[PDB]
Amino acid sequence: VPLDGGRFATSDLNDLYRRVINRNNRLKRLLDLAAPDIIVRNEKRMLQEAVDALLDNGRRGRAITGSNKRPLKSLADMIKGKQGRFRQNLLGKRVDYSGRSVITVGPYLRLHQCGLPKKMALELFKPFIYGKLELRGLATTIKAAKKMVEREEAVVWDILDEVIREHPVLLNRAPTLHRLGIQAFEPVLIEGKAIQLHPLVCAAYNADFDGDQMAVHVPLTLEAQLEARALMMSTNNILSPANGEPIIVPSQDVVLGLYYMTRDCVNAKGEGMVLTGPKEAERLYRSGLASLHARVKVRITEYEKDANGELVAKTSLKDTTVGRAILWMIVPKGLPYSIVNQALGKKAISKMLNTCYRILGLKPTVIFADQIMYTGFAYAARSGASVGIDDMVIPEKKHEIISEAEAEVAEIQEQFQSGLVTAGERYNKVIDIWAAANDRVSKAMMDNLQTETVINRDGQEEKQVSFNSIYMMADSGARGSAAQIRQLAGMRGLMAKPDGSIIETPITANFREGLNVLQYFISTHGARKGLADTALKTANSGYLTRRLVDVA
Amino acid sequence: VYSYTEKKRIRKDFGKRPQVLDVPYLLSIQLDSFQKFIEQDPEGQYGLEAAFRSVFPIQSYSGNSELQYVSYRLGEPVFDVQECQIRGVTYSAPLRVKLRLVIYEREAPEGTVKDIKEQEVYMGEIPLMTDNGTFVINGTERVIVSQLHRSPGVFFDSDKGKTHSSGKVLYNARIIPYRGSWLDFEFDPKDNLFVRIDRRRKLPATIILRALNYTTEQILDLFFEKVIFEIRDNKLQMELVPERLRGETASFDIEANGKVYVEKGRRITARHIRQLEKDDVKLIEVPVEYIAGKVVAKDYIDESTGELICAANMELSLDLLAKLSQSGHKRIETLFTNDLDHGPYISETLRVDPTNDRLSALVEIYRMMRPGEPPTREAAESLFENLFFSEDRYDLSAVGRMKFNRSLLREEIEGSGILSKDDIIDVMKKLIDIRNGKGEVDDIDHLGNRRIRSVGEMAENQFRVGLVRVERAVKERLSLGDLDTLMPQDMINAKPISAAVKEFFGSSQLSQFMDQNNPLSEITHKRRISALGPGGLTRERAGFEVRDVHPTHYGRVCPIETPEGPNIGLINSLSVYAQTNEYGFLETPYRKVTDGVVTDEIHYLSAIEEGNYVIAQANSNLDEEGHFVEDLVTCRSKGESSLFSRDQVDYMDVSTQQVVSVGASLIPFLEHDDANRALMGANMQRQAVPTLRADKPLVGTGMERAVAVDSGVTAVAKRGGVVQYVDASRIVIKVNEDEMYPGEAGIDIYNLTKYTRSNQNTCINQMPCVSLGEPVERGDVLADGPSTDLGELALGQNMRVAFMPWNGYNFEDSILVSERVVQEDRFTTIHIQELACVSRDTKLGPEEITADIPNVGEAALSKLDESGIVYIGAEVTGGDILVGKVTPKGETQLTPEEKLLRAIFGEKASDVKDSSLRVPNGVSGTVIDVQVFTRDGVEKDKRALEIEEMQLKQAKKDLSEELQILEAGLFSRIRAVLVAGGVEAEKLDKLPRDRWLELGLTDEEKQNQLEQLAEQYDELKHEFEKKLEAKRRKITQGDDLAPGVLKIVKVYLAVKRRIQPGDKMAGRHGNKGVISKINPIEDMPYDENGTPVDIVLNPLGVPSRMNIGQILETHLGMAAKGIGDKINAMLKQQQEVAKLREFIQRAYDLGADVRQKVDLSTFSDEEVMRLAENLRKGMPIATPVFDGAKEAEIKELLKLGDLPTSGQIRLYDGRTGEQFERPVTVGYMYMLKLNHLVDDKMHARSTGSYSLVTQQPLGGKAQFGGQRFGEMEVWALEAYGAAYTLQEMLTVKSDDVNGRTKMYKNIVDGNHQMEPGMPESFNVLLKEIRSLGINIELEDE
Amino acid sequence: MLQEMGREPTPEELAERMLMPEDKIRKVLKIAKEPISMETPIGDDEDSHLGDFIEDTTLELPLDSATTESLRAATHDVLAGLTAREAKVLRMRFGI
Ligand SMILES: [Mg+2]
Repeated sequence: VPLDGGRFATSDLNDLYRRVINRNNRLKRLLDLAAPDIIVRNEKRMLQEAVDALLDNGRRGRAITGSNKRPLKSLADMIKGKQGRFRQNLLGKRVDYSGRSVITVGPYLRLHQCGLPKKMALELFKPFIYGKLELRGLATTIKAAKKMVEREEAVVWDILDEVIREHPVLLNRAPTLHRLGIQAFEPVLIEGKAIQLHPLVCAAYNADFDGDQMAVHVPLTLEAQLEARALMMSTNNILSPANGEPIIVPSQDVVLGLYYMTRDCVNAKGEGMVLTGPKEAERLYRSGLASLHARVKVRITEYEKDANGELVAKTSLKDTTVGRAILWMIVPKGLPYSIVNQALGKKAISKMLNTCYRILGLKPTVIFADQIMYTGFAYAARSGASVGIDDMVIPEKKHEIISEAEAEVAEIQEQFQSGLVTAGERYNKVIDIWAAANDRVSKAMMDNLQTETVINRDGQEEKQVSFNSIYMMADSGARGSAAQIRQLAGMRGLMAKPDGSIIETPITANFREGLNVLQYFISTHGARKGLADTALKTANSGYLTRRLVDVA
Repeated sequence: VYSYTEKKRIRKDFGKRPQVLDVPYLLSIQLDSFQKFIEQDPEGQYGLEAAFRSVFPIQSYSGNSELQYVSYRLGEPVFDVQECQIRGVTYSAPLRVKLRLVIYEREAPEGTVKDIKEQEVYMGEIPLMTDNGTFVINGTERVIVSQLHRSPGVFFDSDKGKTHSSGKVLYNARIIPYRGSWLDFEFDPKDNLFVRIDRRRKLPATIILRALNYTTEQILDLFFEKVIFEIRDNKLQMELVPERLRGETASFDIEANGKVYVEKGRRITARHIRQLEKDDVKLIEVPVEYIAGKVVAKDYIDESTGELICAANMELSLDLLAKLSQSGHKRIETLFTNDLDHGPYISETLRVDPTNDRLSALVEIYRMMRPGEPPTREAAESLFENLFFSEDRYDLSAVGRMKFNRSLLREEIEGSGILSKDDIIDVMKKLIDIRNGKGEVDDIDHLGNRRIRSVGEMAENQFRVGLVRVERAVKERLSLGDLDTLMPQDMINAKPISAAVKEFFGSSQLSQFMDQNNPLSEITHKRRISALGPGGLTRERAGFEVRDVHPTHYGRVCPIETPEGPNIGLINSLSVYAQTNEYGFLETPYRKVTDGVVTDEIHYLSAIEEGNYVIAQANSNLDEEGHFVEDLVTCRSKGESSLFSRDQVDYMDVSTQQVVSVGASLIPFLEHDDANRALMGANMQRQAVPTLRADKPLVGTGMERAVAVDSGVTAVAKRGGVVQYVDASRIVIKVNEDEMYPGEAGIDIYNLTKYTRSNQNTCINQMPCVSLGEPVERGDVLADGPSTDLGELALGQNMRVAFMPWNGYNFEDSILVSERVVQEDRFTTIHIQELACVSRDTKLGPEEITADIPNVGEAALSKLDESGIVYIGAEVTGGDILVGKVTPKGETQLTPEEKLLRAIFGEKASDVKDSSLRVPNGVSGTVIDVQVFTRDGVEKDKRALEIEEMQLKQAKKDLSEELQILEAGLFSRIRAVLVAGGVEAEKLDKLPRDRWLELGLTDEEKQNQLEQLAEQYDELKHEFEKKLEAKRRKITQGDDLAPGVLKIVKVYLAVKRRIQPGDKMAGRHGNKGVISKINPIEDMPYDENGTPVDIVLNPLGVPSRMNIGQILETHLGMAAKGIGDKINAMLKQQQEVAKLREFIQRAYDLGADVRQKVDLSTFSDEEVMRLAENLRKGMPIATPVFDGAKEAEIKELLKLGDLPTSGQIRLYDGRTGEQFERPVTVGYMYMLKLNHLVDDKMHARSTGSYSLVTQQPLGGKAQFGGQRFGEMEVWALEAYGAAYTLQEMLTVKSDDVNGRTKMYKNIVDGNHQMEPGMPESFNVLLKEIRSLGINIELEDE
Repeated sequence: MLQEMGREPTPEELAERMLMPEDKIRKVLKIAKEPISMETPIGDDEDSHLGDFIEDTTLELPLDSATTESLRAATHDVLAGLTAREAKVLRMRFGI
């Protein structure tokens, strides 16, 4: 083919064919001319070699290189590899009617919606728009329709709004590890250039909003639209196919909000009032007359599903808090009150959703999941939870533990030079000592942190779980864990040399105190080892799953 | 004590340690290297001199003619750097070499009096390095990264079984030359020794020895120890060396003929050996049973007959012993085969060895190296010699020789490049020693074994390759033709040498586009050391071992800055203070400790040398210019850290920074960050995009001044003086008389680069920061680069953050920003791009650049010139025409309906296309300039020649200053001489300057000097004239172009890019995010006083990611802005100077034990007021890494500014007015805007262009392509039941041709049906398989 | 000529030395070059090849196909409204 610059671009098969033809013609010439036998033997070998290089290059030992430096690519090369026909153009291929962009959180969406930029939508649905511009008579011919669209007249936007309605689109994020990586959503047109994704579906996609991108595809035929709506729609995928457990699982901010709203506290505003149901609880809290944590007595009516599915109503006077009463207004009728009446963590919320599913069905759980998300965001924001540096408390007796362990190790090392202790004995003893010291420090830190608040209960003192923000993030299961907090406030611990051996002296400092040069250099070993492990482990995972998919 | 750019704004730092070394010049690693390549060194063999002296003189075959080397020289480059960039041509210099051809005489033996013909030869182009460390290749800035490769020498490694039940440890030794083939020895699992040449195939290891003309007896001699048996007419007696008996169960009793020593059954002890040793036992009458088992050394012939009774290396037998006795041999030299402490490996290899003599051994090697050829004598001889012992085919560079000798525990350092036979035998010796358990195995990752190549050395290597390629042709031509008529420049072809050099610079893997995001990326790119590249390790070959952090990296390479993904650990950055010794191994500085006192002598220690000593730590508490405070110190030795006494220390680290690189040294509170996030932060700083208005960091570390100055992107005063005139584009400066050179006038001109385009399409612009009349000293900043504030690095801008959850708009790493940030034009960037329209001449006719373009209404042609080019400054949007070009169209036969249509309406339908250049869709900007390039023969349009006229005007304008500044100096010398032969104080001054030459004094030497000066003025005139004519000729002459290209037009388009949801922002501590929403000002949370927060971040990102740098930085930033607000309030009350002085000074000396003492009293009132003006925006603070500002100091600083010491505030909700129930953290954090913009990333496609052979849509946003529906996605749809969407994705959307066009025409009609077909890719497959001669075809039904 | 002048020769000077007209030299210079392989790796990483980068020119656009069909239909409708003999004459003349 002619390149624009006047040059020509050619495939390699042209070259291989040319030399086969050349050798063949010259062999015919030689035989016609009655040559000596060594010459014709030479020609016969070279012809055979040319054919071999045509059919499969390099298998005959030495690959014929092109003009440049590199071997010519032959027919078998066009079939075989990862980049041959079979895997690259037949089993998976590039596609029309598709787009791609950065993702962003939209918290106002319902579980079956996704925000689609106006420009992407205008481009993807081009021919549909041409068709309905012609239908209404607004454009005589297709070329007029083009000019109408490229100048973006208002009727174009009205037509587009009428087109996308009820039309699902397919959202994909690579790598597509499991069948939940592709899901169908109903679009809502937005301005801007980023796709807005519902918060709850991030877990399935394994997506985080720090620069990821997703691809959008458009189903065209009626059958494609229907099976996007029936098989693939996001409200149809709430349980995982690997194990039976749900995948719509509220997470970081939702869990923090629900935890903060539900938890109870000592005497704070409004002890021992008696309330006519949750509505009064909300009216009290939002007027500033009571706190979310007050321990109050509220009148509550549960429903309970009968033998034949009837809902019997039961009314009673329960002991609860303002926060739990307010939360109860969301819960669909059919569930017991006992679900809400304890300080909810992550497990509790997931179990709440599972119960609602296996009792009531699908539609109530979808609506319930949304309302949980909305309430969790709202009250997490109203809590105003933050993170300062004073929030990472350090035990008052850390240095005592460290000094005792140091002196004891010093004496065991002094005892070594008496010859009473071999190398293995000393090494094992020192490691055991430092492990014990680490455990003591960690336990003291948790004791000081977890249940440290002393409150007057209208009189003398009382002891309750603390409202420290990092502890909240620990208990609620929002984001923290015990080990992370240990690193923030206890000791960072023991480290390992590049490969196996565990270094003798541990790191006694923590991130609030700050490491020194040598300790930082020590930790870098493990950091890089883990990071390289993940980087080079992804490929093995992929190859394994490919083999498994092909067998079965 | 402070320079003026410092008294403008002193940044308070909290560092406690006193610094000894200054941070060295950062780019030296580049510059120094290249200098060695060009520096004209007489004896020091570096670069061009070394290469020439290596090849030349080149001897002809007959020895009668030879070509001789004299010297070389670098010509002046024809084009300057700016011209090279605008013309797209390499910046280079011509290399000119003096050669001498000498022709001998046949008759006389060496009569060299026939012909000596000497002349200069042009021998290629050499690219030059700009003074910043970069090359300009084809008009683009390229950087060549240093390479880290395994040094030549010997390495003794082991692969311990790694697959065996035995788990045997297998030892091997490698010899690696600088240039040449590999030699490898190893053990077989059966303790046999084998050789590989160039990793082809094993041979038994003794063949190398035999090829070296060694007789079997001689081999057994040099390896093994000899044992002596006397025979006395009946007696078998052995000469005894006592310790030879160690470690053996007793066989019989051994009496030394006087008294029993070893009884049968007694285990032989050290006491027995000692008894033997003192008893001086020599000869033992051993039983005849003993020698049954040993091996004979020499060839024992029968002296009576001369026949081999037993030759070397056969196990002895009783009857053989008898025959030796009867033959008359009293002496028997058997072999010393004492188990594991000594080993019988050589003997066993000899027994397996098939070859017998030298010649058979050479034949064996020859048929191993070149299988299938007859092994003649001469061929084998020549092969072996050229293989390992020939000067031009093997080289252990002096580095390799030194490393070799020092691995072998030799004395000398310098030696021949070729391997002697002693070298091979010694390597074998040491390998065997390791096998028996004496020596140790080398560690291949040691930075004592890995060495770095810089650009000078690679370029020198490639030039040598080119020179050798010339050698062949020169030497053959010297032999055949007649030697009389020809001259040397006819013999040499320049093309191959320049071919090699330019191929290296342009196409190598180590020549890379330079990153011009900002100064930091530039510096950190010029300083990486890469393990990949030619002659180096590759991706798949790299295991886990080479990729980790070795204990010797301390202070040589950074541990926490390296890419993620596949290249982790393979690319890594040079640390701060590190440099390279003359061999090429990294080394780092240390303070020498004399007898307890820490001195100030700096010694640079290498990798292998470091482990010998005991090195203290950087933060060990020193005591008042003396010895250590503590009795016991923390140190490291032999790779292990432990505790030591004062007396045992030898060295101390220079500073706390010397571990980390530059990019990591810029992070404020590094010592509180988990390493995983520090790595990310270091990698992410390099991607920041420089915004409209530079803003200093309120929390820095003090390395910013050095980075900004050394990156070369500012304009730094060269010799100092007083500013005489400042413009937006120029600074002219009068020099102080002290450093005014005695010939010239003291005026320096600095021209500033304004609004040029970088590699990443950002804006480069310099702004003057000096003001007219100000005094400046040497080395301080006059202009600010792209992303530098008043002398300092300023990558991003610093914002009010609150740490709290909004209504789920910052869910996972998302960021919520206020509308104020958009209003203030913070984070607004400027992007410059090229657009080019090329007009060629086609076979039907030449295309042309015209404004007369078919099918276009005047609305579009509004913005075009008369000639069809855009007006400068016209604002364009997507789709507009930038230059009108039409191409001659062929003949177009249309279907009947167009015949009818044209007949109805009378359309002429002219024969010409519309190929004009238009703005890409979406882009919207302003045209800042246009450039036109015309071929030599083509006439110049109107537009092009008015551009030329404008350029002439500019050139004449500029050249006049250059003329005047030179007349001024010449007249200064004239007035300095004319007053010395008679002072005329005011007379000459008042009379005109010019007519001083028409005046003359007494006919002394004064008159002669006045005349000879007058003949300087006449050729200053000719300077002006020739230079002006050079400029006239350059811009009038037609540019050379590609063949077939008539003319080129380039349009530069400038786009102002604003922030919007979707963009990526980040801080310095590894925290990322995408803007999620832009709130109105009312909705943002607000303070007690009503000031709203600018950015809201999520708390849940700190505890688990575990980087606490964020929070400490936020508190310290709050404190710094607090002091700023005190200063501002004090200034708004319209003055009180003593109070400003007092408050500022107490703020400056707040710290606990800081080293920085700022005496404010010496400042005059005006400088104090100016300093207050600059601090009005906040006190800038500096907390160095690992020497930080600690928490109590932060709280004290907060108290000084009247802020809560806990760092948290009562914060209200801007939307309902209700207070948030808990205090929240508020403060200033330094945010960055990265180069991943949502504008560049959005893309959509309905239908477009399709590929050629496969017929699928193309890929990529440039080609308007579609997204790939890979294999995994297909599995996903398989996992549902979605068969119909699948069949859609496979047929009517990409390959099914008839299918896809039919379905378009359907969905236009509102039908929505498929009608599928057969993908073209499968038909292509089917034809490919049929072409293999395999019949595959579809069975019908 | 390059080693004599110390730089590359302009086509005019080269034409002077070969005693041939300038256009002939220019024509030879453009003819000389040899075609480039479709498998040359254009991406720095050896994943993408020149071949994937080239577009097919022969195909028409679905837009223009639909336009042509619409044009034919419209012309048929307009012609049908005309007089029978006039309509058949116009069809017969232009080969519609
Ligand atoms: Mg992510």
